[PDB]
Amino acid sequence: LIEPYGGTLVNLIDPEKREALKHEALSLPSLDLDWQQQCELEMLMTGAYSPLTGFMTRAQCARVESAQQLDDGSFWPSPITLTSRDRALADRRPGERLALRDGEGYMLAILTLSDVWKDGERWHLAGEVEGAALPPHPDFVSLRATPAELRALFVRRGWRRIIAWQARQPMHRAQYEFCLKSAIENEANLLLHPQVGGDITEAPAYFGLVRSFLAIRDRFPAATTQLSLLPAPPPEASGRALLLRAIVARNFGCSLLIAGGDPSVAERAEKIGVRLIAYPRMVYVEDRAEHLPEAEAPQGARLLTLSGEEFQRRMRAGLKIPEWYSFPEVLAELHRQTPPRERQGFTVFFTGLSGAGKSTLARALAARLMEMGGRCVTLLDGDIVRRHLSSELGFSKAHRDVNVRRIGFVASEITKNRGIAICAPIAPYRQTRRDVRAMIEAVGGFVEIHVATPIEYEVPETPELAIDTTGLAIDEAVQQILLKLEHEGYLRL
Amino acid sequence: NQLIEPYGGTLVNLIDPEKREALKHEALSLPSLDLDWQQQCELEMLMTGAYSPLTGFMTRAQCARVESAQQLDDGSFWPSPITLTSRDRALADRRPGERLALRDGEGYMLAILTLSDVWKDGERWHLAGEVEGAALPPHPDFVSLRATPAELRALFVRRGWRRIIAWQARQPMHRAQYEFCLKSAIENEANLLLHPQVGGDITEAPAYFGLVRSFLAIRDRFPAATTQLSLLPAPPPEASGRALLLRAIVARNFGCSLLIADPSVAERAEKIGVRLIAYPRMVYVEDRAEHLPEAEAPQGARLLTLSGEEFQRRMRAGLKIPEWYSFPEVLAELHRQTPPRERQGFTVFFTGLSGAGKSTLARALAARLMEMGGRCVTLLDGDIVRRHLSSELGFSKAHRDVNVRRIGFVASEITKNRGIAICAPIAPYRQTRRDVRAMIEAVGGFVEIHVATDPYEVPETPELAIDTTGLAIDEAVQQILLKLEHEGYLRLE
Amino acid sequence: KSAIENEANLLLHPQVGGDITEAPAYFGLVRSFLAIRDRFPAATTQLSLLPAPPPEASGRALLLRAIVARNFGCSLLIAGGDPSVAERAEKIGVRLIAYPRMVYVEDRAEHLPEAEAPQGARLLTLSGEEFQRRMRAGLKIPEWYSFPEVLAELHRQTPPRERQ
Repeated sequence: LIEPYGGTLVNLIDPEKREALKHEALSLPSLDLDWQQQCELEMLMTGAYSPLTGFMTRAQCARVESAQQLDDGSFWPSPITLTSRDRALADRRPGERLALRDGEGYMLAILTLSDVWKDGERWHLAGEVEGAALPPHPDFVSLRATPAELRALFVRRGWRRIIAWQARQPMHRAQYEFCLKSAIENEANLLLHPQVGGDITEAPAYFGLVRSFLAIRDRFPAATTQLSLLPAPPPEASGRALLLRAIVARNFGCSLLIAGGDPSVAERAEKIGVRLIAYPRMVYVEDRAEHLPEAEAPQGARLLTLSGEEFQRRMRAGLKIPEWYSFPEVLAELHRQTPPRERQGFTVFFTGLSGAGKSTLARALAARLMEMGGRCVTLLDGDIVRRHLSSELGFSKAHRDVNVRRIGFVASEITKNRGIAICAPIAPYRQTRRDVRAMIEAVGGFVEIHVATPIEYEVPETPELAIDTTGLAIDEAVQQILLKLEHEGYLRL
Repeated sequence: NQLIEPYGGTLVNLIDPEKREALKHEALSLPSLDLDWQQQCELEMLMTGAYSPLTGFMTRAQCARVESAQQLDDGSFWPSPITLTSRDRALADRRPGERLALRDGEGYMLAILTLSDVWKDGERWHLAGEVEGAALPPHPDFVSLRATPAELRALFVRRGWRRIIAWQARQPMHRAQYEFCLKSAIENEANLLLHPQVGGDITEAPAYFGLVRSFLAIRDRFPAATTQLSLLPAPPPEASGRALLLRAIVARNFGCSLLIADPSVAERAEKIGVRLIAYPRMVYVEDRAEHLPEAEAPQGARLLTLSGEEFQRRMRAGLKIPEWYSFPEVLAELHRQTPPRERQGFTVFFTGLSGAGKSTLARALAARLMEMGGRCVTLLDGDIVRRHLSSELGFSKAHRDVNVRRIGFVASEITKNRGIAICAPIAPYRQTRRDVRAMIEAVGGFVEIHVATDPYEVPETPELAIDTTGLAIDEAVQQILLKLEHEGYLRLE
Repeated sequence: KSAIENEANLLLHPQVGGDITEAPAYFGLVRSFLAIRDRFPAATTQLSLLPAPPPEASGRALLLRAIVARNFGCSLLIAGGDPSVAERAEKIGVRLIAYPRMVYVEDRAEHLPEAEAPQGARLLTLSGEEFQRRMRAGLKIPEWYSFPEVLAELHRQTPPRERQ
């Protein structure tokens, strides 16, 4: 079992000293970390970065970017540093002790300041760290191991040589099949170690990632495979990031690392004692009914592939996915997370002047869409919106802007949750619409309809539909927009 | 036989397109009444011939004379007062002779009423007089399925139909009603008209959509050459004999000579020319693999039934529904409309004093619930609610009590749409917390959790009351996952 | 329902004691629990093994199990398959609830303790002497008796004569 980097596993959390620090801190200045820094903190506090034992100092940081060493001259690929943009850090200085805490003022550790500087919008901090508590993680308690916890697990399991796969996205049949043979080929056990860092409201995407792993885990040999979470954001790809991950891989117990989705890095890496194998172009080889690395496929066999730009496409569109691409379970899960247009939520946003046949159109369009079922329709317009959402706003510039975003917000929740929301507020500023559209476009479908001809300030320069022509009965206009939705893909059988 | 002719002898039509432009013009210069959704139904029924010979709303004398001798001025038979109401103060100073513009809820003009009589009863105003129609209530939805008595009669005539049983459904049809219609039709050598009552508003009472959809779902189980589906624009009445006699009259005006629903009304009914057959207790007779009226079942055969109380219950709980009871399609459809608790939306509403523990619990509870997928979770608490819901709100008696409802509203939309909403605002008034609970309980699941660990007001009836004071977050969180698990709202693979 | 009724989490704690060659029957027991575990609420249920032979039934054995239940963390114990014992037990701080005659109540599509079933409802049962019989013989098992997974597992362990 490959022993920790530096030789011994760091642990910045001594319980004794713990009641200790909660104690000393009531009386200190405090920084509220953003979600990614708490990751970094947790990684450090927890030994993922052994031998490190505090955040690096501008000199140490600079010295990494050059010789890639610590003060020992020991090898270290990349700067571990604590940031923030709080304006309460501009008046702090070395020697001072800082309380570190979660976004909700929950106390994690005290930083003893080594160095303090700014570069760009944001502040950097340095110093030894003493930890009281780890970031609270109510979710996936079982699946979350510290490097120490995971190592212990490996030891009960009798494991020793271990390939790790530090996924940043869901796994289908090609990665699955390649992991399987990498593990047989290197006589290794397999650790599925998905990067999981996020927050319950700025970054809640990790939940789906975890769920897509839970979905296919049973496809894996039980005696040979382990699933655990790696609390960190995925890094950006660089030889440098890669070498760090190798290090945290080592600190977790793994002596092999898969990387994929040059001579130097291989070079250093197989130094720090972790062999990293690369992920090749996998092709489905129909003549053999299995995926192979492209270069191992037999001559003139027909090879079969499916791009992501294409997978994603078929998924949005309800198209057929080949049986050899992924498993039914994963597919079913990816569809519970991100539905086909056919089945996803969307808001219909009417814009124009108080030739507010807007309202009349909106009501009629509601009625029609209600014939469908499957998705619930809400009309955000008259009584409803006064009564509940802007019970009393003025007619100020910003008051109306706020309204408008108010409605874009409630709309976004309706659509995030797979409903259809229909809105026709007064909105004259391209910008404020642009924000509403982005808000809801993130979480589902947005269809702007610009009413110009008065179906019987700033022009939308890019609607989905512009009811253009002059004599147009409600019926004809309504139809015209059911035509858009039908063509845009949102309606259903 | 033949096609039963209209009651009174000839089919009323209060809409002369020849006088249509003149009416839309005259109206502009008139006082106007905006009708509620049910009066527009009454108007549409009258305007359209469903109540032939009637040709205007009855007058206090005529109304009184119906409740007595059940006659018109002719002395012809008429079961029940047809009358137009409004709860509009602007009606108190209006008088016979005046002409009134009748309009839908959005000021769309329908007809002018020439006032015969104007009087008040309790909370509402009654109106009387001949009616001249311009337009019918706008109905974007189910255009195909909506026929006027004249349109329907014309249809019947192309279909070559003569003798017709009508079923004026007010609720979905399962195998018993279906099987009994089939035999009533064979037994009376009649064609069958499924005529579900459909009156509501896109918001006021958008329940009819489900009703129609449940009919569309099972229509294919019906013989094509013998069955017709059409909508009957009206609210279901409240069960009476005059009322039942009215429905018989509108059944007659639509073309039907038989009505399923006495029997001294089957007395007056047979009289105006429409035979009304009664719906018996249907039982599933295993010994015959078919439903029979209870009194026709063989003796000592095992009879099988399923109350609505019990159907409902099984549906809300995920329990098995017999196969003789319904059809897969209808079941599937009733489940898309009203899901099992397992799968339906619900808000978790934390209440207590400040009540930072409230917020902490709420966030933890959100994280846990997010492990589950299927339903999306939204935390309506901190930044979120400020930013978009209440950025601008005093601390008034009525500005905190608007903030709360504000959040009950957004929450209701989340849950209506099958999501879970988690809220922990400051709310000290029972009453306001009751209104919120009713608002969301209408559309889904509401679970109050009273965190007990101006002047506050301890909840008198929470679902869960966390008392014990030495509680860790984890223990409390669990304690509420218990409440939810036991209340039925949780599910898993 | 015991767990909802007592506002309690649930611990499935099968007795597992044996040897790999004189007593290898516990493997199947464990496997029949693994088979149906997913039918249980995850946030509310735990499966763990209790290394011991099952005892022989006696008020005395029962009180011991209550004790080991307590030592494991459990404050409630189900017993089933008198006033004294209840008496002592609820002393040592562990409430033991008894396992009643469960009947399948077709009028309600669910099992109820016999005494809670509605009047004149048809009740449905299946003895073990009868289950075991149908299993040896390839006969039909009612859908309301057990789950497909468990059945499938019991058949991988002990096949019909047809197949043994």
